[PDB]
Amino acid sequence: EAPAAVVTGAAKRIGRAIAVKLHQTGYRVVIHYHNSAEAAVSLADELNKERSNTAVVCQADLTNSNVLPASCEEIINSCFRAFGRCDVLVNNASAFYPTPLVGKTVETQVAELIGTNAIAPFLLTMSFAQRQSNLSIVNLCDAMVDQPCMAFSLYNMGKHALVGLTQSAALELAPYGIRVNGVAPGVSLLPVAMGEEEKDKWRRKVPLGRREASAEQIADAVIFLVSGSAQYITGSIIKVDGGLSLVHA
Amino acid sequence: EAPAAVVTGAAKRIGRAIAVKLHQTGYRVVIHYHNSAEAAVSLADELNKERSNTAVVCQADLTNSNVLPASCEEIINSCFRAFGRCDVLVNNASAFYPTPLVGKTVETQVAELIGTNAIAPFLLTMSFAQRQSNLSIVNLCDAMVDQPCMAFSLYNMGKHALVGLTQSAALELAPYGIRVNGVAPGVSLLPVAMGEEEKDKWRRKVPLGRREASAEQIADAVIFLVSGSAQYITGSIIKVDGGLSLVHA
Amino acid sequence: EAPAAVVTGAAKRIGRAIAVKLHQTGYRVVIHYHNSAEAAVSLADELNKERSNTAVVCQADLTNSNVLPASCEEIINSCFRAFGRCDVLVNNASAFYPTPLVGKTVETQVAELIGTNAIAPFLLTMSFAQRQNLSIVNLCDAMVDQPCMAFSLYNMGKHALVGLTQSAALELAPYGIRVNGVAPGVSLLPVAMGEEEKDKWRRKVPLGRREASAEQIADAVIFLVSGSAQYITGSIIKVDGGLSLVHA
Amino acid sequence: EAPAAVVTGAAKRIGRAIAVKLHQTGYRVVIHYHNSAEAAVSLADELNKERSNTAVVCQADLTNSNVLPASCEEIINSCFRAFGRCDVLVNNASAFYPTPLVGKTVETQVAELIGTNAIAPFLLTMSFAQRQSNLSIVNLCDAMVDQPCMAFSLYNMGKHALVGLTQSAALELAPYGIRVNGVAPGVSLLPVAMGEEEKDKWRRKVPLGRREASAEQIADAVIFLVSGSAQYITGSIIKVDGGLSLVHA
Ligand SMILES: NC(=O)c1ccc[n+]([C@@H]2O[C@H](COP(=O)([O-])OP(=O)(O)OC[C@H]3O[C@@H](n4cnc5c(N)ncnc54)[C@H](OP(=O)(O)O)[C@@H]3O)[C@@H](O)[C@H]2O)c1
Ligand SMILES: NC(=O)c1ccc[n+]([C@@H]2O[C@H](COP(=O)([O-])OP(=O)(O)OC[C@H]3O[C@@H](n4cnc5c(N)ncnc54)[C@H](OP(=O)(O)O)[C@@H]3O)[C@@H](O)[C@H]2O)c1
Ligand SMILES: NC(=O)c1ccc[n+]([C@@H]2O[C@H](COP(=O)([O-])OP(=O)(O)OC[C@H]3O[C@@H](n4cnc5c(N)ncnc54)[C@H](OP(=O)(O)O)[C@@H]3O)[C@@H](O)[C@H]2O)c1
Ligand SMILES: NC(=O)c1ccc[n+]([C@@H]2O[C@H](COP(=O)([O-])OP(=O)(O)OC[C@H]3O[C@@H](n4cnc5c(N)ncnc54)[C@H](OP(=O)(O)O)[C@@H]3O)[C@@H](O)[C@H]2O)c1
Ligand SMILES: Nc1nc2[nH]cnc2c(=S)[nH]1
Ligand SMILES: Nc1nc2[nH]cnc2c(=S)[nH]1
Ligand SMILES: Nc1nc2[nH]cnc2c(=S)[nH]1
Ligand SMILES: Nc1nc2[nH]cnc2c(=S)[nH]1
Repeated sequence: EAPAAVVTGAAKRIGRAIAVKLHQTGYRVVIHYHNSAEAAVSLADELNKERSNTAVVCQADLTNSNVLPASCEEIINSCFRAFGRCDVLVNNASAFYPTPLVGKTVETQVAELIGTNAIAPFLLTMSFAQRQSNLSIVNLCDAMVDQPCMAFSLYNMGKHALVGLTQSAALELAPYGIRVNGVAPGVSLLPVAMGEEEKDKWRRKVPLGRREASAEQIADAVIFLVSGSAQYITGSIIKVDGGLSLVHA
Repeated sequence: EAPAAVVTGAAKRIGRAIAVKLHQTGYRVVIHYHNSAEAAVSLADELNKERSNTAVVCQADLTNSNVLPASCEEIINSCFRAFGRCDVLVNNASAFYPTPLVGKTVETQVAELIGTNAIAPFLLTMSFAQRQSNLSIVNLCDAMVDQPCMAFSLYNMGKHALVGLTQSAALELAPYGIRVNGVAPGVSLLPVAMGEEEKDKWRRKVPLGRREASAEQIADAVIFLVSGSAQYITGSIIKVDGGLSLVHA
Repeated sequence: EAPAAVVTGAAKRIGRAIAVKLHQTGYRVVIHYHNSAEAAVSLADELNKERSNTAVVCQADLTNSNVLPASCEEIINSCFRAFGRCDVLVNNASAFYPTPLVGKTVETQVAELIGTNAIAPFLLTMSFAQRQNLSIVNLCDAMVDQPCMAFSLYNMGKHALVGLTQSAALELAPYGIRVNGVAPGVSLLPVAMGEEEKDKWRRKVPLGRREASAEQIADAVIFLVSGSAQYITGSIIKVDGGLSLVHA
Repeated sequence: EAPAAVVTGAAKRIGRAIAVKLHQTGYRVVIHYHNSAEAAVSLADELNKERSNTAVVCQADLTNSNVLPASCEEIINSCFRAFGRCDVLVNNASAFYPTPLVGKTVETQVAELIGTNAIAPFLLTMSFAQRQSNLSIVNLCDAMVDQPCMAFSLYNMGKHALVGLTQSAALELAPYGIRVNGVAPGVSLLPVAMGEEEKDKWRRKVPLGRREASAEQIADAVIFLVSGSAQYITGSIIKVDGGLSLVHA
């Protein structure tokens, strides 16, 4: 029997690259998505034509609410229903937009930015562990958490909380043989709404090649951490940033 | 006129010591409380005996909810109402209890531990900044954030988010002349519920005198950070832990 | 042709496992040693039996001195003479013993602990870069911010090594040279240590209540030098079973 | 009886401001210097004019060598000889210049940069402890230690080692009642050699005021750490950087 993975926000960009690479390594995959239904089903279709019955999709909003615990439970339940086991969880889904200290209500901004980036990872980790060999969780963090973008306080709060979860969950789930680690991109795939001039500005900041990480490069680090080559690694966060975090103002 | 400070959770323990020390330094103070009305008024009475009309109380639940933004705005407004200005915000209020990965609903535990420790500070910070000299904010963090207590994941996530708020707000509010810093206790006043045996276990681990920090030692670092002696300091977190965070397992 | 790696302190324990795994991946290797000549040679012979003319040894003291820069240049040069290239440097060699604040002279303790852990790595890095998937991997310590009592000079050396990893990552990135670290917590315990003392350390590790094998540390080194790590520089990977997360 | 302090590299700039402020607070001071003999003697004279017999000078090269331990022992001995006690050590002296990886020999550069910034502090700390109230040591570190200047590898190594010393010594000397802490400037007094246009380049990076720290602002943080307001603080490093270390590339 092949092992099974849940990947959150897996329809496009980095989450798709992680899902694809896990599938190429021999995992069966749950492609979680929120709004990108067409891209999700398209991806599932490509993977299933490579190996029959190895990919399913699963829709869920990961905004904080009183029903979020049930949604996260159902995500993990979908992996067990499709494949009979759940070996790996990748917490990739993330809301990302500014929240100036000095449109959506603030309560909605808190719910989305802290829900997607921190509370849903926590609830999915709870559900994953309570349902349970090489078991692991990988959280997508941010290499620039201590050198944050101006006006992104709530996003930064969420990613710092995710670092805390990674460490707290590593410590508490170690007795159960569940490893918990992080992968911290610097600049990888730039925002679609970003103009080429702004993208180039960011690219020229990166010491190693003056270019962003490919989605495959991020996925490589995730694959290492779930592999038997990382069997003693837990509570670690691997920066995949081309040196960006090392560059002063 | 005298500057004014808001201290959250100021009725007892560390928040009380901070309020008293700010008052002794010449601040007028807003003593915020949730459940400890008797104790908040007792402190206010003691401070007003020393200087008439220099201490007022303010009630608010700081749990995350649809009304938390309004409650945070009214805490800040109460300082302006009473004293005509607000120079210092101290984010001290904090829920603290375990939340095992493997009684209150989990959605309530999220609301209290992430609301009090992180979301309320963010909303109080926004309100403080919007309503604006030596302006500063001090957040009460935790020196043991990277070596967390077993089964305290939501608490640890909240304190990590508070570190992120401290840094993000320091950056964004620097152009307004508002400094943002933290004080990180290790073991100070032990939980009232804790047994005397476990209390002594924790005391014995501390390199500097095998004892906990008094509330007044924590308050001393807060006084420094809001003073004219700290006018170039922002985004910094001062550990006050007697070396505890340096001690290996 | 095949790439080439220099591994310092490679005769035994962790450095030996790193050299073996690099060789198994297809690297030719320079096995550096200080005092362990018989172990270094027996490793070289074992590897050459697998593939002819793929392993050589190189003796050098890495203690700080006036001759240290020349010694470090000769180690790098030995890789070029043997194999015509040098793609990977692993800074593994390390002196480790207490230096309380309150029969070696203190100047000798300084020379050995700061030399091996920090100054030699810097000099080897300089020589490596000046001679040019190129990368350097430094062996750090996961417990650098929760140090053993009375190991001030050792801890200083290891912190300096973190600094070198970051500074060199930044400076050599334009030449395509990546610089990273692997940080063990408790791996192979000292040879003389009694099992009852070994057990006090093993019991502290959340993931399996055991120390890392040398092979597990080598696994992280192999990842960092591979094509799967080609955007990774200035990063330090903890391989510690969660030990650094455990409070007093 | 007045306590006594040793300040290394105290003839000029930040070390001088530290010596003056300690003196103003009531300390007798040893003014260590290397080349700046006229400035050291000028400072001792000003301080002695204010309170007789409260300042002496001590010349010493702090480059690494087989005689450095003797030199460090002598600096501490000079304090006991003049004042009969030594309560405070401030490790401020520092070489600072680039050492690119790709007319001083590299041997000399290692000696100077690692000697002054790290080995001399270690040996001074040893002598101080062995010759032994509010005893404490303050190391001058660097807020940019993780975002270093290009081509400053040896300097950066020295400062990283000083962080390690601060933490190791705090742990080991706690049982003797000796506290060990750090103060980490960002941009303070800029290099004398640096041109006006570069200086302006750095000033414009600082979020809080777009200016460098005064020497007196750095000294204020040292004063706090040696005071009775910091009796439970050990192994802590206070950044005094106006937010500089928070700014991304
Ligand atoms: N891209 C970078 O340069 C970079 C840099 C640093 C860190 N990271 C981290 O790496 C990860 C992947 O980055 P990325 O750029 O690929 O991410 P992204 O495109 O910005 O977002 C990934 C997915 O998150 C899902 N999502 C957003 N809001 C949601 C909600 N309320 N409920 C459920 N799902 C929601 C979306 O799914 P749908 O499309 O189906 O709606 C989206 O496709 C993230 O965790 C990110 O923070 C990325
Ligand atoms: N004590 C330590 O050893 C230690 C260690 C590390 C960090 N810290 C940090 O230092 C700060 C003070 O510590 P402490 O021990 O004095 O705190 P505490 O006694 O645990 O809590 C202080 C106050 O927080 C308020 N609070 C709790 N839940 C609230 C809610 N839902 N809404 C509004 N207010 C609420 C309470 O006010 P009412 O009583 O009025 O209800 C309480 O008295 C905290 O931020 C803590 O995390 C303390
Ligand atoms: N073992 C652990 O639990 C652990 C934990 C944290 C970090 N680390 C790090 O991981 C690396 C490997 O650890 P390890 O336990 O395998 O190391 P080790 O056995 O203590 O030493 C490795 C080798 O260092 C060489 N060495 C010592 N002094 C030298 C000198 N003056 N000049 C040149 N070489 C010298 C020795 O070579 P010869 O035998 O040829 O004399 C020795 O075999 C080290 O960097 C260490 O600090 C290990
Ligand atoms: N200035 C900044 O923006 C900044 C930023 C970050 C950190 N810092 C740190 O804060 C501290 C003070 O900074 P600063 O700019 O005032 O320092 P500095 O002027 O560059 O150096 C201070 C003194 O160090 C002494 N020194 C240099 N080489 C020596 C040697 N071989 N032996 C003995 N003493 C030697 C010199 O004494 P003599 O003149 O008597 O020869 C010099 O006056 C330093 O540790 C520095 O690294 C400063
Ligand atoms: N979710 C998300 N997070 C980020 N952090 C830095 N860039 C991003 C993008 S484009 N998306
Ligand atoms: N609010 C709060 N936070 C803490 N962190 C460590 N101990 C505590 C206590 S007793 N209260
Ligand atoms: N060289 C060396 N370094 C270490 N760090 C922790 N343990 C060790 C050992 S046994 N050797
Ligand atoms: N010693 C010394 N150290 C520094 N770090 C940043 N600037 C300096 C200067 S000007 N001198």
